[PDB]
Amino acid sequence: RRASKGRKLRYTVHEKLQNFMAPEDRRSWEEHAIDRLFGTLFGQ
Amino acid sequence: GISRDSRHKRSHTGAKRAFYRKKRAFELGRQPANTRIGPKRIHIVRTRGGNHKYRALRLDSGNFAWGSEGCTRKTRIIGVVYHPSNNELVRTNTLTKSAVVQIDAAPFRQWYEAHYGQPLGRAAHGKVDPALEKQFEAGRLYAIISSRPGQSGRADGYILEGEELAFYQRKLHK
Amino acid sequence: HQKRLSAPSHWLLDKLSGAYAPRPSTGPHKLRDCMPLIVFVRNRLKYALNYRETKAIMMQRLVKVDGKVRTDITYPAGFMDVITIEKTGENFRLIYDTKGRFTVHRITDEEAKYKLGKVKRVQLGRGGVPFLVTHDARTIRYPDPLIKVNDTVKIDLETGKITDFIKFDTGALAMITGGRNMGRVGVITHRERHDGGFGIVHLKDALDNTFATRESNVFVIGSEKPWISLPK
Amino acid sequence: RAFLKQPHIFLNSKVRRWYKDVGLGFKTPKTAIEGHYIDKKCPFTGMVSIRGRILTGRVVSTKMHRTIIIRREYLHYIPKYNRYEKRHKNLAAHVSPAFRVEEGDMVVVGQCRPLSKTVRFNVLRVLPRTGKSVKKFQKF
Amino acid sequence: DIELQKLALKAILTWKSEGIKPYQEHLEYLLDEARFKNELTVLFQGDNKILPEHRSEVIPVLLHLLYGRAISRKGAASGRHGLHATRLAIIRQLDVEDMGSFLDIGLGPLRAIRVVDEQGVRESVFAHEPLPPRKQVGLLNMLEAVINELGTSVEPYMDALVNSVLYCLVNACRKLNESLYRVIRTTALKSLSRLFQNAPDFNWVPYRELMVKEIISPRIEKLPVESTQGVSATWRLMATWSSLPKAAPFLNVDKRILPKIVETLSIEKAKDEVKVFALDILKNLINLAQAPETESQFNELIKTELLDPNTDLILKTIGGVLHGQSDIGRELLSSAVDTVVVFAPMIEVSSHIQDMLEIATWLLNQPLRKVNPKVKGAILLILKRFIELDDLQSNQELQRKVYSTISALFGFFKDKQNRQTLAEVLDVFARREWAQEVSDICRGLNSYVEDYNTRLAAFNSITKTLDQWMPLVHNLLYFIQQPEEFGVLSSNSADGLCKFISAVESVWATPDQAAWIDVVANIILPAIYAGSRDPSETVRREILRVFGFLVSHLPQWELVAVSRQLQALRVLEAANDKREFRSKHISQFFIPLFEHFIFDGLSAQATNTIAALTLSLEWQQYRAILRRFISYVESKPDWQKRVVRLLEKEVDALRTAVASKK
RNA sequence: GUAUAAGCAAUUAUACAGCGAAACUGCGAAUGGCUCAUUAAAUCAGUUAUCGUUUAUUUGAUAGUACCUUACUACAUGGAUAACCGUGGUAAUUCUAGAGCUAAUACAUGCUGAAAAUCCCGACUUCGGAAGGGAUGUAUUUAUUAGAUUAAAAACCAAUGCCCUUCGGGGCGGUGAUUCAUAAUAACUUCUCGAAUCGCACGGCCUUGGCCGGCGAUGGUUCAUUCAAAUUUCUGCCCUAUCAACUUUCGACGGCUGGGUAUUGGCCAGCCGUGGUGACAACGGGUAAGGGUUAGGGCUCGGAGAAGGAGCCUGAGAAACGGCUACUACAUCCAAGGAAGGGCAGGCGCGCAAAUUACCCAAUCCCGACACGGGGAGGUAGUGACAA
Repeated sequence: RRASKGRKLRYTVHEKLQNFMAPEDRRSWEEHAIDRLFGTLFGQ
Repeated sequence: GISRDSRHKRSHTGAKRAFYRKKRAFELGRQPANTRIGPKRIHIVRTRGGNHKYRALRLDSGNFAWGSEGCTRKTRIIGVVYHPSNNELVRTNTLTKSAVVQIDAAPFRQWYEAHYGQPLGRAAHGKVDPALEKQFEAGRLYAIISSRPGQSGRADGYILEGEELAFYQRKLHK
Repeated sequence: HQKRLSAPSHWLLDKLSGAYAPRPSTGPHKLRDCMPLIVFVRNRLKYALNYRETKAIMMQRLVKVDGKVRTDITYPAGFMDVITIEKTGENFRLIYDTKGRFTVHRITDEEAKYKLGKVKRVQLGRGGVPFLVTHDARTIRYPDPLIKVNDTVKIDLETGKITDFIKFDTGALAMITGGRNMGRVGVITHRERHDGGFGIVHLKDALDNTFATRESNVFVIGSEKPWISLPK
Repeated sequence: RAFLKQPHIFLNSKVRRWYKDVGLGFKTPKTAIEGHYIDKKCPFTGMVSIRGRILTGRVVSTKMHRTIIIRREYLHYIPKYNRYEKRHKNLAAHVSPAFRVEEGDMVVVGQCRPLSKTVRFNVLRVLPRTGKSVKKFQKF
Repeated sequence: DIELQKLALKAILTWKSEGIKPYQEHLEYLLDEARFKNELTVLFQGDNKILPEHRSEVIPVLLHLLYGRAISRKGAASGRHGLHATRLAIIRQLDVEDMGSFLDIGLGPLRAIRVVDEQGVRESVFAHEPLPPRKQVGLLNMLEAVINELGTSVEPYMDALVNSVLYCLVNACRKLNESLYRVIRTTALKSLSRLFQNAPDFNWVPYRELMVKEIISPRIEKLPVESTQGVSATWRLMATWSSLPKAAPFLNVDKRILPKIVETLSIEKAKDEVKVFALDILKNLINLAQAPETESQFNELIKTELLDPNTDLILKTIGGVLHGQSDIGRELLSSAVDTVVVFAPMIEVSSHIQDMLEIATWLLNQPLRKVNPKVKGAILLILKRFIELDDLQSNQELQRKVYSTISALFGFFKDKQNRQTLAEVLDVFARREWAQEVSDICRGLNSYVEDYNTRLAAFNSITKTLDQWMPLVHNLLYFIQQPEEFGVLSSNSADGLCKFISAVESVWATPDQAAWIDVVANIILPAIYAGSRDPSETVRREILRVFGFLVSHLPQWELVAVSRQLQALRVLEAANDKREFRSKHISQFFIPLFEHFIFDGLSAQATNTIAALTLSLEWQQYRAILRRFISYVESKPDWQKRVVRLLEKEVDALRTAVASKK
């Protein structure tokens, strides 16, 4: 194949790259406003 | 991290060998230098035997040879137009070897009108290819870089002319 | 700092020079093809006894090699380098023998005044001038225009001027300086080109023994004309 | 890609083609002389020079860009059998577009500076025969 | 002085001005002695160019600083890269109005000088020196660089430049302390030459005595003896003078200049380069003398004053050159024959055309080693333009000699235009004179050179008298040697040669016998051998036909189908053994024929005939033959068995030969 | 090479002179050696190449490069620091602060006595020596040209000839190869070198004011040579098919283009092509990791780490473990603010056991400004009923 050197996304788990950071949820909004805004974007 | 040894690649028969040794000093290959356009920035690197080689990182001027008539001049460099290796390099305006780039034409036109006499770009020995004449009328020629800016510290090369000139016009249009 | 046994067996040391042996310093002659000055003084000539004695003798301007005073102890003097000692007024020259060992010869000033050196190569130096490289690492500027590779030159040793030359020739007598038949004085009778590396010559003696030595090891001494006094 | 060129011959002049002989009793072919093909690893067009060992062999896989694979057969003496045994060796050599490649022919190659991990030789003179496939065995 | 420069620039920046304000970094970086070239090339052709608004406010201080950096001797290294490349760089990057203000700065006292007045010379100016010669050397080198970088933009600055350089040149020649004035004179003439071919449109007429004082006084009485070595700057000035149209009539002012030029050409101990240089001066003179209206504004004088009173000396000297020494370089030869080509239509009457025609036929019978065939074509054009003067009726022995040459050139040339010019020189040959006979030759060669239907008509018409015949013989054997278009030209030329040899055997009166017999020998027999070595098989067939005609019609002359081929070869064996042969006949006709027969039982019959003929021939020819055969062995690996069978048979013949001669 | 030590030791013409601590400058420490998970033709050994690269030291030669508008000029070159003297801080040793000096072979610039200098040509010539004509280094990098008798090479080659004669005769740079070596022009470099150095003798011309004058030491551009180092070509491992498929899973095989490397190279980045290896034994597995010197035995030669990862520094040669930098794991001093640091050898290892904590670089050998300084190889010595 033409693609060995990273050219295709090898969906393979990485050992050292496994558990770096825990998700810290930092969002000041109660998510109802945000997805109601995603509804009421330009399109509606 | 960077080295030139061939231990890590596979065998000629397609085998993998451990061959575990340490990276010594004579397989050292230094980090690349994206020579870009700017004021003159050159870092000196001493190498084996105490030789000096000049890694040029930011370059403005180089010299170019219009040796068809037998002249060469130090001119500025506007910006790369095409490069055979990497379109990312063409984007990031890098100067390497064999790099076609538009250069300023003013010293060449000065030398032409001084030597032969007729104005150009505004007898029978002073004759120009018409594509080169169009380059002169625009005032920004197509030249090539053939000096290694990384391992020589200078952007020098010959002007494009004739068959290579038209080939590179067609390549630019591609 | 090699051992006495691992030292080359053609500059001789007896069974009492200790387990060690000097290594030659860097100089004109090669490492394997060298005789150092201390070994020439105190092991072959025995004009001294000890390293300190040889140090003192070489420190005062008393030993002259190839017309120039040599200071340091282990200056290499490999092959056909005249060694003038003025307090004895003798001149010694280094040849080989039939077995392949260093042999010292005594000479007076008339034959001691000149050297015979094999030409390594010839090129054009800086400025567009031809220069000539001997095997003694001597460079002669402005040579005779006929002296090619593997020629031999009689050298003045006082002005370094090219006094004479001898040509590589089939039908000439030679001396061997390498190979398994090293040190067998005889006549060149045949040359074989073998274009592609390692040309050979076929060299017989004066007494009907043929053998194959390579041109690099061949060292032209003279057609008959033994310009240096070989030992009788 | 860029425009290919011999390194220092001035083309666009308003007023040639350089090719050197390797020597060793070889003759440059006419396609190398006049054929406008250009390549850096050709000993008659590029700057590669040939020196050292000169070898022969028979091509097996010509299906490659200007590089052939050569089966080197020889007779291996094993002491346990006190007998000669056939052993094939797989080389490579940079093939010039000057010659007419034939599969199964007899080709003379020459040692050069290392052009690739495997490519260490240049072809000099092919000899056209009727060599067959893998099933043919012969010392060469 | 760089420290005084730094303090001066600090003072100018103390003059706080909005004009100098955006450029102070460029000024200090131009002034810092480690940033000069980079600061220059960032000043000019950079992003921050000089704005044209306050350009009149910044340019004077910048130009004085540029003069300081171009005058500095401290930091400069040696060589041209030492300070000469610096001056060239500054002047190349400068501009022309800036150059005018700069040369105002450069010419200190000599800015307002007048070298020429309403009268001719200003001796009151020249007998007073305002400058030391060191500053004059600097000024003059500076101005040479200025002119060399300026080119055609010199036009608004002539009224200062010519005054400066002429004052320097005339003070130098009056000083003719020697080294300074010498280098002054040489670089002065160099700048003058560049100035001349830069500015043609200037009026140079208001001073003539200046060129007089520069040229005639010190040199002309010695000029060949001096210029025997190489070209000079005076020679360059005269060359560009002859190149320019309006500058050429300055050579009339002293009338001995062109005589002494061809006297340099007369001295045969020159390095040949001054010879071809004076020759190119004459080239430009003649091209000017032929040129249209733009040069016919001066042609009538240069016809009537420069070339006319010296054509005799020109041709006498060129003859002394072409008959003085046995060694002439090919460049000098081609260039001399080119000058006489261009001089030919420029003269109408002279005195030495006898000598000219003799030298023409001399250089035409010169061998091909000394003279190239292109050069022989040039002498042919010379012959056409030089024969038409009324001279040939006197001294007929010269005239039968030159006609022998033109005939000889008919089988030599290869080029159609050369053969057209041959037919033309034959045309004017007939126009000069015998006349109707040579006009018959004119129409013959005209319909020879004209295409293929006309050529075959020519062959048949002449198929339907010695000097009539000889050129037809020459072009006839040339059209033998032409192999084939359809082969018809070869066959018709063969038929014509049979007709000629029939005329030959027809006429047998004893002085006609002698003349025609020497002619047919010395032109036909070597042509037979050359066509024998010719590998064209149609040529060999027709040469066998004409050789059969020769041997069958001649025989009183003292020197004379596989199955049928082999039978005829056996007949030839029997002819050998009944009569051995003539040795030259063997060695130069028969051997190459069966050599061709081999390399194209035929081979066995061929080598048997070669065996018998190697018996028949002479040993010295045999020695060369055997060396050629072993050379065939070494060089031709195509027929190993064939050549070695030839070797076996020929040395068996040698063994029988020594056995018989025992 | 640098001495004004406020250091000694003196005088018979007084800058210095003999010895000379400290200090600056130059060299040196790519090993002598220690430990331990191992390396199964990749190392290694023969055998080649470097026309693909580097090299301090070695020895040999070596460099013609002026003038060129400063001129109403310039003509014994600059500035810093150390050692030193004095003022201190802290618990903390050059951990060091402030102040006052002075030298260089340390760091650095460097037109000038002059109307010439130096190369090439050389006509005329009394070997006369020359009238007068052209021209102004090196290193880097690029471009171009030459790198060699003509290219209308239609030459030379058939000298098989031509001409005389007595007919006997006579006359007519290197390589196997390279764009190699080398030379020349255009410019280019924030680019070098082209001796502002030291010791010793001291002689010729006599403008008695100097002008010339030798031997060395140190230094410097190029090219050799040496010592090396780097890759690199054909052959050669022990055993096994309960190892027949392997590689493309760090590109696997090409070619082109560049980057970096001292240089070649999928060594790496783009672009496209389709491979390459294998029953002649690939690949895997096992770990038990010799060559040459030929009567013989003897003799000689033969990966990873310095508490742990990671990065950097000097130098001709190191990824030195010598240093530093941050993280981690330890440990020490303290006035609790802070500071420096990491190895080997010996004894016990039951409560009961057993070969020196020896001497010198004396010889061989090594490293230095260097005859003199310094060497953990080397020899000398002591113990022994294990034997013999």
